[PDB]
Amino acid sequence: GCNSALLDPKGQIGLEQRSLILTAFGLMLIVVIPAILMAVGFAWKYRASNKDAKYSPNWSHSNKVEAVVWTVPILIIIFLAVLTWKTTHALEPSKPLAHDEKPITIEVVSMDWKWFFIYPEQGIATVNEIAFPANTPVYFKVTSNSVMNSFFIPRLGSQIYAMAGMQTRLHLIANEPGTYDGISASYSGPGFSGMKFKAIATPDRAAFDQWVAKAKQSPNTMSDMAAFEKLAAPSEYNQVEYFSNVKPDLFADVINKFMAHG
Amino acid sequence: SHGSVKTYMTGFILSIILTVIPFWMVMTGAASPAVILGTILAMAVVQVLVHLVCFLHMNTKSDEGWNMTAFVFTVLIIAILVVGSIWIMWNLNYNMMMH
Amino acid sequence: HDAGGTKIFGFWIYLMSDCILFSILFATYAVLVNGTAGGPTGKDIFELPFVLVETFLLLFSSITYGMAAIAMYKNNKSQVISWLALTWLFGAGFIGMEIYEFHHLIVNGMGPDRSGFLSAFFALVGTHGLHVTSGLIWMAVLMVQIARRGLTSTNRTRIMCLSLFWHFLDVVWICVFTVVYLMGAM
Amino acid sequence: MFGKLSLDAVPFHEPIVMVTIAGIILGGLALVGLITYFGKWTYLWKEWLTSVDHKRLGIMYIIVAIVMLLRGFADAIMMRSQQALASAGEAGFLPPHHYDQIFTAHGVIMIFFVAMPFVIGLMNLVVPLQIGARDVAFPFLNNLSFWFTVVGVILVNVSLGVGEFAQTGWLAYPPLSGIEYSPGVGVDYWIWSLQLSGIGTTLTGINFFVTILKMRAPGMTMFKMPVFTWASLCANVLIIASFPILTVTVALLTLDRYLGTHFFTNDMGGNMMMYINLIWAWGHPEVYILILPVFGVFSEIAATFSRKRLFGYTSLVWATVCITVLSFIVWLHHFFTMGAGANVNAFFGITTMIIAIPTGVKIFNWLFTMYQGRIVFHSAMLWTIGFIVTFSVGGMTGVLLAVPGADFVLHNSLFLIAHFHNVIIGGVVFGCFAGMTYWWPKAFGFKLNETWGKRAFWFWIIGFFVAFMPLYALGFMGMTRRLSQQIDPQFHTMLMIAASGAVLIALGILCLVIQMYVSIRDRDQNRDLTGDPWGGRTLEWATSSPPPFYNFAVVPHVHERDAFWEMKEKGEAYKKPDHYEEIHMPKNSGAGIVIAAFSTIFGFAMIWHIWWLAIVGFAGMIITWIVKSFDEDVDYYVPVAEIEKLENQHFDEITKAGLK
Ligand code: HEO
Ligand SMILES: COC1=C(OC)C(=O)C(C/C=C(\C)CC/C=C(\C)CC/C=C(/C)CC/C=C(\C)CC/C=C(\C)CC/C=C(\C)CC/C=C(\C)CCC=C(C)C)=C(C)C1=O
Ligand code: HEM
Ligand SMILES: [Cu+2]
Repeated sequence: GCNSALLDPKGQIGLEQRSLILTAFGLMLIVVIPAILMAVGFAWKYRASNKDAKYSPNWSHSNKVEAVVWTVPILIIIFLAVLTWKTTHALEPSKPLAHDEKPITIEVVSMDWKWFFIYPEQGIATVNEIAFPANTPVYFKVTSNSVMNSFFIPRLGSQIYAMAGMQTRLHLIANEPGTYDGISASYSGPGFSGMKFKAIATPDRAAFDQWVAKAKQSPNTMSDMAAFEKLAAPSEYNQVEYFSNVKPDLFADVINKFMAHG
Repeated sequence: SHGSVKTYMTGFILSIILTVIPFWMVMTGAASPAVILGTILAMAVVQVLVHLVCFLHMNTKSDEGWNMTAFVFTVLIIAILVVGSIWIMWNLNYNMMMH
Repeated sequence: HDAGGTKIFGFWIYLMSDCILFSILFATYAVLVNGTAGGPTGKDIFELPFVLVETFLLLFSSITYGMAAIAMYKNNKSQVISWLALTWLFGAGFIGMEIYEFHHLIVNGMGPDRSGFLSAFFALVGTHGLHVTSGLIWMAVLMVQIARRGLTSTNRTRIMCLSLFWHFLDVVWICVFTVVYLMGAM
Repeated sequence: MFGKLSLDAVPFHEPIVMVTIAGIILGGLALVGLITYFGKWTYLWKEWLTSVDHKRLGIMYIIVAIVMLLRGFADAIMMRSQQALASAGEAGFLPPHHYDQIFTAHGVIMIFFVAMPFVIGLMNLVVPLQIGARDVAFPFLNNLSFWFTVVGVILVNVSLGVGEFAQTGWLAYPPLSGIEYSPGVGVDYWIWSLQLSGIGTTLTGINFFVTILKMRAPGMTMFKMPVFTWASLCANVLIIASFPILTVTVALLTLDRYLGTHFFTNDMGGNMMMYINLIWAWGHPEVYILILPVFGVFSEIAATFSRKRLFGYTSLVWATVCITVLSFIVWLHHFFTMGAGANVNAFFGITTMIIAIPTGVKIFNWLFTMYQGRIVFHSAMLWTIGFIVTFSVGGMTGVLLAVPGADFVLHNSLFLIAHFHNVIIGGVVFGCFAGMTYWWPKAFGFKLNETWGKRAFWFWIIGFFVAFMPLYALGFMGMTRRLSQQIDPQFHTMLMIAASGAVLIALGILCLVIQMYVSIRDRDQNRDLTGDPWGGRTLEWATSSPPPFYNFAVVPHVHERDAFWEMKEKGEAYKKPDHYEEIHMPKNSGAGIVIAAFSTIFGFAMIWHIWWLAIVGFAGMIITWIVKSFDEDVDYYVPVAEIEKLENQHFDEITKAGLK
């Protein structure tokens, strides 16, 4: 699908992701197309019913054919392996992005069948919805409050797992303003179909400041760990929620619920 | 598990040494943790070999030479996992920290 | 027709499978060794004299089984059942010390239900103890079979396979004392 | 009478589960009444249930496989229906509670009970007859392995009517499957269902690795065996190395669940990641444990119906050995997204991509077999050409997903199920049907019906395409695994196309039954009276129509790589030996099924927390082991009267066949 989320992506990371995919495909085609083609070709030119064919019943070893049947696949895999080394080092989710900004830090908590988001530098949190100005690196810290999930925004870039008692790092960027769907890509129990969130890429920094302004006006607040545990109660298809105040270092406190340090 | 009895008693003596030395080495604290670890590992692998020679009578002839190729094979596989695992998890821990 | 040969080869291959089974628990104890949760560590619960006496009992057991096998190959029945009785008594001493220590642990709130370290410790050492008590059962049933049937073909092949098993138990214990107890007590 | 077990463990409320249970117990009543009408009880007992014949045991292995394929496909069809409906804005009929059970059970069955026994049983059938042996190195072990597989199946099917099955996916990820998050018994069923079954599989792997080395016929150096034995040998090696890992991982998890240990828990020191690392260390060998035997099959067929010698024999054996080795250094690629750095990922992605050259050499040698042959278009070689075409694309997708930067997007998407379905259905199921159509005359004396089999193959291939090739596009547009509700509508069309293909596959499977039926109904006209219904090449074809309980009356002596063909060529292929000799053979035992019954009781008591009966089960099982070691009436001798009788029969049939 050309209009796919992966084949028409909007973040840089996904952009090189797709370029990688297509060069790998067009590299493997060179020995998989001839395979099928020869398969049917021989199936027909050497059907028992044929006569003009040359039927050699004892041709079992040609060093030429062995050479060329070992020589092309080795070359292709050399090239792919070099590409894989380079790209793997060039797209580690835990690696800063080279751009003249200050990345916006977002903290991601995988509550029972919900995505919790904390903006610490802004003192707000939202349930099932985030926003960040396009053309600005976004630094995601990720932890699971319950069972193994996977944070993923397909049309923007890469996914990353989410474990309880551990922190994970991802870096993404959006090349065009719009709304993108993100989901949990690891099964996590009964309401796994409702772990859908919407991520906005505002055109300007203004609109971003306006969305922060909006969140700043909510009647709710996440200040005690009591409210965290109140919200984390099992639930499904949660409506998008905003919170005014936020216990300063609450991400760390969650992670500490399971005692990690070092 | 059949051989001469003299061989079995020699193996007894060698293994008695190759046990007694590490324990004195570690409980009294004779040298540094590096010499300690080196010597205990070395001596362990040497006792394993001594048991597999005198006590297990492991030859390169029996069973068409497949008793050994089996053994060696297992070793490699163990090396592949025990080390591999240790590596993977070790890394996976450092990349899960509150950096 | 020589079926004992293939029986012994197959037991060798099973023992290799067992070596794999054990290496996995070794890797486990490696990955969760310092995974205590504000609890005891290897240096605080391991008393080494105990461990060394257990070792020497097992080593003695391995030697008496070698001598039992030789008594087989010289066609003595009483000799075989004697060396076997002795081996079984030493192995019984081994498991007796092991159960004493494990119970003294759990009765002081240090069972495998307190930290991923104590859990892996119990896994490894109990996996070894289970193999050893299985060998104890095997040894007793084979001994009564020997006493009532003599040094027949089946019994001889069975002695050889039990020999492989006992020697391998001791070989795994060398590693268990080198990597768990010693490397921790350090 | 005790435990967690209650009258409130059966879905009394459920219209769907309860009708299924009623129908299954009615069908059980049905087969029982049928068998006791005929009076085939004693016959079953003394010929099939207690048999130590690799032929009989392989047949029963394949029977279990075929009859659980039905449950597997039932679950697949239901899943497709639920999805095509939830895409359309409809509630559907399968809540998550059930839906998740369904996908867990389906994966488990199709990997452990359909795929595994099919291959293991074809091995059991044809490997001893190929190496020129009378039986396997360990008969009673074969019996016991089969019955451990049966205990596992009985457990995974009891879970359906009493209690539930794991809602965690087929590999039971730790945190979700712990006692905190999944308090119910579904994981426990999963735990003893495989463990017990595993205790069998391992033995079977050990069992064959011995045979293929020790019990060969004199004159067949290892570089003369037929390629199936080579591949089978490679497969056995991997089983021995691989299944201890699964044993210990499931054991640690049952410890976590039953005694409160902290191996993979979240608190108190545990580490979940280690589980994900360990199980895939077993998981990735196992796929190979399946692709390697089927590979052999295709080779054999490629050489039989193309009617020339396999190309690149040495290269094929070295390919399979390299695969065996390299199958232990690629498991990390099943969790590239769990955080490990760039170096671990790069290394393991390389090592996974390096696993491609062997299989590519394999398919090119297969192709150059067909190159200048005479291709007879039998059902089996249709299956083979289709295997080449399908598995090519499947493995290409796989290679592309072995590049970590791409796995970053395509992990767990429908691309993953597309690819791994591709390779399994393409490479595995395709070849197991190829193998049954190839070796059916050697097991019953008649040939399957060609028309219905060709129909089955065409439906299968077209339906697999129209089912799964929309999932490549779907996983490309973001749809992930295991969703069941309020599915995004922009996935509707593709999904509604997928279900269509599933229907097609049903027809193929339906064809299969018809293909079987009209064959047996008409068994008295379509017989293989020589023993060689295809112009074969290997030793199995030198035996009788349905071979004798002892494969050969006089162990053959090999001199070249294809034994039977060169015999057919010198002018000396059916040469009655001069004096026949008593044959020493093993007896039939009812002890194995008894160990297995005690094991079933033990597992079912462990799953419902009935401790006295779990104790009685273990006790009885070990006790029975200790009592079967006492009795020495374990083997008998076949006299020369019977051997002469049977071989006179077969050589009469042969002289009549060369006669007309
Ligand atoms: C039949 C079973 C089977 C087999 C044989 C395979 C064989 C391969 N598999 Fe697949 N796999 C199989 C069933 C699965 N795989 C899986 C998971 C999996 C993953 C990780 C999953 C993820 O991304 O999260 C990768 C990268 C692959 C790639 C491969 C590759 C490269 C091979 C290769 O050995 C095959 C490649 C074959 C080729 C390429 C033949 C064509 C070659 C030609 C024509 C010559 C050209 C030469 C070159 C291109 C070098 N597998 C999973 C996980 C399921 C789950 O997640 O629950 C399953 C079940
Ligand atoms: C979520 O789970 C799932 C669903 O449920 C919602 C689906 O419905 C489905 C539908 C799937 C299917 C219908 C699969 C297709 C099935 C096929 C092809 C049949 C397979 C054929 C076989 C021979 C299976 C092998 C059977 C066995 C080994 C025996 C198993 C024995 C069983 C199940 C016994 C169960 C007995 C009971 C429940 C008795 C209960 C007794 C009582 C309630 C006493 C009450 C009496 C009083 C007086 C109150 C499944 C299974 C899925 O797992
Ligand atoms: C009749 C052909 C088959 C169909 C239509 C089919 C269909 C499916 C579907 C729809 C899923 C889940 C898709 C999703 O998660 O969105 C699935 C999962 C799976 N299938 Fe199949 N399948 C078939 C044959 C097989 C075979 C032959 C195997 C042999 C291994 C197999 C093994 C699996 C496994 C392991 C899973 C994953 C289970 C899980 O993740 O919970 N399937 N199948
Ligand atoms: Cu894999």
